[PDB]
Amino acid sequence: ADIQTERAYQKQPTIFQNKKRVLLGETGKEKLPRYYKNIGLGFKTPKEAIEGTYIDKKCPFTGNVSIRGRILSGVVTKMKMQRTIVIRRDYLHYIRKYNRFEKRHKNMSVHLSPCFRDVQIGDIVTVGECRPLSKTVRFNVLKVTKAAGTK
Amino acid sequence: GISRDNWHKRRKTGGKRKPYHKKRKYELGRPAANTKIGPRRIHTVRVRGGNKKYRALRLDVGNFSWGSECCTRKTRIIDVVYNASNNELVRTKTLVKNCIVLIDSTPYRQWYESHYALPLGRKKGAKLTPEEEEILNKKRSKKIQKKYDERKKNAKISSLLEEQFQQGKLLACIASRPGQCGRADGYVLEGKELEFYLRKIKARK
Amino acid sequence: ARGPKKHLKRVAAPKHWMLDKLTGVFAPRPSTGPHKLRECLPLIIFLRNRLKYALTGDEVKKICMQRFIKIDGKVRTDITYPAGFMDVISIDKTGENFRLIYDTKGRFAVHRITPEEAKYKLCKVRKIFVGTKGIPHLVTHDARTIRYPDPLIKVNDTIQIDLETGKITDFIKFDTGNLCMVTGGANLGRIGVITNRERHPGSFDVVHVKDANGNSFATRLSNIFVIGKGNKPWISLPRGKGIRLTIAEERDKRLAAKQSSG
RNA sequence: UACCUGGUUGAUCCUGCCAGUAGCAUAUGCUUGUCUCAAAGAUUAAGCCAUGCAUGUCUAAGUACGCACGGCCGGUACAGUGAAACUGCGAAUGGCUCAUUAAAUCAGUUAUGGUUCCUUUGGUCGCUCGUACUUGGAUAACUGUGGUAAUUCUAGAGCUAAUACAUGCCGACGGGCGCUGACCCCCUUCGCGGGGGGGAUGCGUGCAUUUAUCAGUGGUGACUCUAGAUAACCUCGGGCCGAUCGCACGCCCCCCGUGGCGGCGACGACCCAUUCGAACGUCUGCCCUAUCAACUUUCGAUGGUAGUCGCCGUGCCUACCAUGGUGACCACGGGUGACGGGGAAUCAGGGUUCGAUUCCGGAGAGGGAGCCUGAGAAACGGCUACCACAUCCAAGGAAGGCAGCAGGCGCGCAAAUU
RNA sequence: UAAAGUUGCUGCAGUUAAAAAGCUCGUAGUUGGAUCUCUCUCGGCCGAAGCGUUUACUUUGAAAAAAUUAGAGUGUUCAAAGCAGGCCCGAGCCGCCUGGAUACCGCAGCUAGGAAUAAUGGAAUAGGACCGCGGUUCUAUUUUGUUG
RNA sequence: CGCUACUACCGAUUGGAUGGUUUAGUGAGGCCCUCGGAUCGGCCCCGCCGGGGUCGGCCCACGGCCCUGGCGGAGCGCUGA
Ligand SMILES: [Mg+2]
Ligand SMILES: [Mg+2]
Ligand SMILES: [Mg+2]
Ligand SMILES: [Mg+2]
Ligand SMILES: [Mg+2]
Ligand SMILES: [Mg+2]
Ligand SMILES: [Mg+2]
Ligand SMILES: [Mg+2]
Ligand SMILES: [Mg+2]
Ligand SMILES: [Mg+2]
Ligand SMILES: [Mg+2]
Ligand SMILES: [Mg+2]
Ligand SMILES: [Mg+2]
Ligand SMILES: [Mg+2]
Ligand SMILES: [Mg+2]
Ligand SMILES: [Mg+2]
Ligand SMILES: [Mg+2]
Ligand SMILES: [Mg+2]
Ligand SMILES: [Mg+2]
Ligand SMILES: [Mg+2]
Ligand SMILES: [Mg+2]
Ligand SMILES: [Mg+2]
Ligand SMILES: [Mg+2]
Ligand SMILES: [Mg+2]
Ligand SMILES: [Mg+2]
Ligand SMILES: [Mg+2]
Ligand SMILES: [Mg+2]
Ligand SMILES: [Mg+2]
Ligand SMILES: [Mg+2]
Ligand SMILES: [Mg+2]
Ligand SMILES: [Mg+2]
Ligand SMILES: [Mg+2]
Ligand SMILES: [Mg+2]
Ligand SMILES: [Mg+2]
Ligand SMILES: [Mg+2]
Ligand SMILES: [Mg+2]
Ligand SMILES: [Mg+2]
Ligand SMILES: [Mg+2]
Ligand SMILES: [Mg+2]
Ligand SMILES: [Mg+2]
Ligand SMILES: [Mg+2]
Ligand SMILES: [Mg+2]
Ligand SMILES: [Mg+2]
Ligand SMILES: [Mg+2]
Ligand SMILES: [Mg+2]
Ligand SMILES: [Mg+2]
Ligand SMILES: [Mg+2]
Ligand SMILES: [Mg+2]
Ligand SMILES: [Mg+2]
Ligand SMILES: [Mg+2]
Ligand SMILES: [Mg+2]
Ligand SMILES: [Mg+2]
Ligand SMILES: [Mg+2]
Repeated sequence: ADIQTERAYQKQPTIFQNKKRVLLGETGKEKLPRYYKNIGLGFKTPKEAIEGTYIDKKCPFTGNVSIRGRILSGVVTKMKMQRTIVIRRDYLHYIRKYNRFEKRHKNMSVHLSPCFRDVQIGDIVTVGECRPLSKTVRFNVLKVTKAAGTK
Repeated sequence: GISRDNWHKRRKTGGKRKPYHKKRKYELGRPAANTKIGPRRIHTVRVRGGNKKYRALRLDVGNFSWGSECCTRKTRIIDVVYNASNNELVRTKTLVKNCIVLIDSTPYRQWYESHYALPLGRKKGAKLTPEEEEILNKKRSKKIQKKYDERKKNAKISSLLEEQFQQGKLLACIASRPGQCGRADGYVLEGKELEFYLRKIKARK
Repeated sequence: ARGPKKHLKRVAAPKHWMLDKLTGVFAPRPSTGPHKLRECLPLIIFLRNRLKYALTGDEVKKICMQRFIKIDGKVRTDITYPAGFMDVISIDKTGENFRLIYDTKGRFAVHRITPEEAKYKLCKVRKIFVGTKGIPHLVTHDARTIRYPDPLIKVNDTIQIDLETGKITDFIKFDTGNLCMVTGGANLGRIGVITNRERHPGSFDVVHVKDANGNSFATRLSNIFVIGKGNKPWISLPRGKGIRLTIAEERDKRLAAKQSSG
């Protein structure tokens, strides 16, 4: 109902949901078994991913992606695209001649899974590298930590 | 010719880039294989590394699987009814991956009647042929009849599939890419997905 | 380029071949084989530069085409054949046997061995995988694939192979307290005992080694080759036991040798 | 070697430049006895080229009835050397130049768990239950007949080979295992019924390929990994499962045969592993310019879903959707007498300038574009067109690419032997 | 290129020699006052696991093409160079000995200690820490010699 | 203000010029798809030359059933390239 919003049927490819059963087991509950995996590197699977019902092939926990490479951090700056946000990474570049530094920044478009909700602008996000998901997206959100002003 | 490179695209900022090399062999592309329905016609393509790609231009049969019964059979393809990507593909009857098609039901009915020994797809008029009568009403011993009666406990099919069997055609979804491997393989639609696609087809009309 | 490269500039050759600059423009590009291009020793270099048997490249070919040289018990006529670590070279005409072992300077040394020792070699387990029909397969550092290995053998272990039949005789497990040699990096050619292993998920592991004299160093996990169990190696060692001397004590040893000469 | 000197005033102390001083690299002038090294048509013209050369290759081991030579038997297939030609491989390396190119190239650092890979090395190669003591038709070289002013142009006719092109068995082969299963027994039951076995007859079967389902040997930080099971499929432009060659030749039988067996190699081949790579990605890093302040999105700009194409991941492309994406931390645009680094000159300590140029990457072959073959090329000492030049001609046609080595013209202050 | 402390980060000037906006507000940028002296469990004291509120900094370690530069050895007759060479011979007719080091390689990315300096963090509507005690709902493994 | 010369600026106007972009309209050539079929074969139908078996009336003659080598003519018969 709410999940089915596209012209094509949204399904989890590795789950077979047409297994026939007796009439007694049909009355109990129509609860599809969820597919999820541990991504490794000490990151825990959010409870909303295990208990959720969303369909996302690019989700690091319930989708077909692999996390390998560099693990980076950023601050959420824009949330206006579908399932992907823009974060900003700030740093200092050293100039040898003057023995000083200058402030520089980069912008990253990263994929945000539906399992992460209540994400606001200005909170810290830990992302991991994966295969290119689109023209400009190469990283996926792995952890979200709130800002210092959380009450 | 047809190139699928990345350096002809604008940058993320929006500015255009000047290329630094011309088109390369490994960046080539080829015209689409618009697979229709008809007598089999397949052309082979020599691809990178010396391998082959089977470019199916016309197909009429393929093996589809009834997942709930785990019954895979080779059946002819009749018509294309729905296509999620574009409706122009339905009008031209193009066979692509994930398209919804109509297939014959006879081999599945034969397997069902040979397994559970129950009527399926038959009209209420009860007209019969002696071959089917001896298929269903064969004389079996005590042990074999005991197995068949036990199998008759689980012999139950949803109303949608039964109606499709009465119509003589089933709805299936193609899972293989005909333009790459040269064959049209898939699975029989059933369950919530069947209801979703039935609703989509009805709303399209 | 439009394809594979077939030449090798002499100045771009590996520096452990000790080639001179003014002899020519090119260096022998190693053929494809069990060992990598940057981690092997071509047959011609060993045959004319190390042993001084031949003066030119033509004489190396004249020696090789008489089927005199054997590598791991098999006759090789290729003069650019890549010969690598822990390989056995046999010359039956002169009755000589050699084993390619790094010295403390990180160069392959002319190390003569007993003909009894020339019957086996040590290999490092690189890969373990189950193939068709549920048959285990083991892949070593020198491209050898062996079927039905011992179930206790895992990666980073050492196996002893009999060169005649190519079958495992025994093995050494990768555990702390064993004897190992470094096969790459800054500590190449050093021999010691493993102290501890640091595990970094998603990255390279670091292993610490301590030599006989008590000097400690560290390397990556891929650069370590287990030679013997405990303090006893399973192969013969070169003149230097794997202990790297400093420049000051090398000078002291050289001066002492000069004083005692004459 | 952490360095200064002359010049503005009637005379003085300053600011401040001009000039003076020493390296380095291009040219030029005068001069020049002996020896060791040694750069050298980059700057203007990536302007144009006469001529010659620069890529070809045979072992005992694919094909010899050329006496072209050659030793013996003389039907007693083929002694040996071997031109030519068919077949196989290489020709995608090397050499040259720096025109284009400003997050592009490139450098360090990571990834392919998102791909392909000639060859070398190792592993598999009776694992399939269904004429073979060796099957078929042609083509060169050769012998003869020709056409055109002209080319590394070729046409007809007569012969003959394969590791070229095709086609196809036996054997292992006794069975085993999954389903179908007439019938036959053995227990309990008074009996129905409840059980436990055996089974003829049928279909399928091995590794690769495509799809669906089930369970959970070995491994990773993490698989939708590897391995296993089940139901089928398996492309005529067709995956494998040997109709190939050489050298030494021997043991066995109720035997002299259809005689059976056997050792080293060479070649080939489906699929794994390895080697040489290649190709797409991650993070950081580049010269001047605001008299360039907003740019991108009609013709994809940012993201989502499903597909097509591709060797793979992806707006690479398509359809339907959301309104996104970048920018004083300098976006976008412009210029560069800009290929990038390893490096070079000068230097107390900082720093300034250069790097066309022998090493590592990139690009190009007059300018564009499109392709064949091949493992690998958008190849140019390969092909096909257009644009600009340009050679021979009997006017009908044919043939072109020195930024490869010499050499020639032109250009210039500026650079060597056909 | 140095001289040029005449492009001044080290390290220049701005009353009269060239020079500080007519004055004020103000975003971005830059800068910013004192203060605060390893851990349970599970396994064989160590092993696993969480560490650290995190950084910046400094000191280690690993990976980092050669060639050049710096630099060790070596009578190319010296030197620029090169990576070579040396020793006894009654002749070794199995000739012997020895080198082809090392240092440096910016920034960014890995690794392990330090805890001064400089950023940042917590308990204030207490739905804050620590030790316990009752009530309810949802699923997995094992034990009742096996099987439902 | 009157002499003597140079550089740099405007600006009646249109030339010799090239180079770089694009709007529209054509568009060589390769590649892909759908057609097409000059021509070259193989299989059937006859005929006469030739070799293996067998069957029949049989005595060194001639037919039947298969194979087998060539040759000549049909079928818009079939099929492959
Ligand atoms: Mg400084
Ligand atoms: Mg270019
Ligand atoms: Mg080249
Ligand atoms: Mg070679
Ligand atoms: Mg005066
Ligand atoms: Mg001066
Ligand atoms: Mg003289
Ligand atoms: Mg020139
Ligand atoms: Mg030039
Ligand atoms: Mg030059
Ligand atoms: Mg040449
Ligand atoms: Mg040839
Ligand atoms: Mg080739
Ligand atoms: Mg040359
Ligand atoms: Mg790089
Ligand atoms: Mg890939
Ligand atoms: Mg290979
Ligand atoms: Mg002919
Ligand atoms: Mg062939
Ligand atoms: Mg599997
Ligand atoms: Mg997609
Ligand atoms: Mg998309
Ligand atoms: Mg430059
Ligand atoms: Mg340029
Ligand atoms: Mg200095
Ligand atoms: Mg100075
Ligand atoms: Mg340079
Ligand atoms: Mg350069
Ligand atoms: Mg230039
Ligand atoms: Mg090119
Ligand atoms: Mg050229
Ligand atoms: Mg030219
Ligand atoms: Mg051209
Ligand atoms: Mg090839
Ligand atoms: Mg070209
Ligand atoms: Mg040329
Ligand atoms: Mg070339
Ligand atoms: Mg020339
Ligand atoms: Mg020429
Ligand atoms: Mg000159
Ligand atoms: Mg001249
Ligand atoms: Mg200066
Ligand atoms: Mg100074
Ligand atoms: Mg000045
Ligand atoms: Mg000072
Ligand atoms: Mg001043
Ligand atoms: Mg003033
Ligand atoms: Mg004032
Ligand atoms: Mg402010
Ligand atoms: Mg303070
Ligand atoms: Mg380096
Ligand atoms: Mg270096
Ligand atoms: Mg066309």
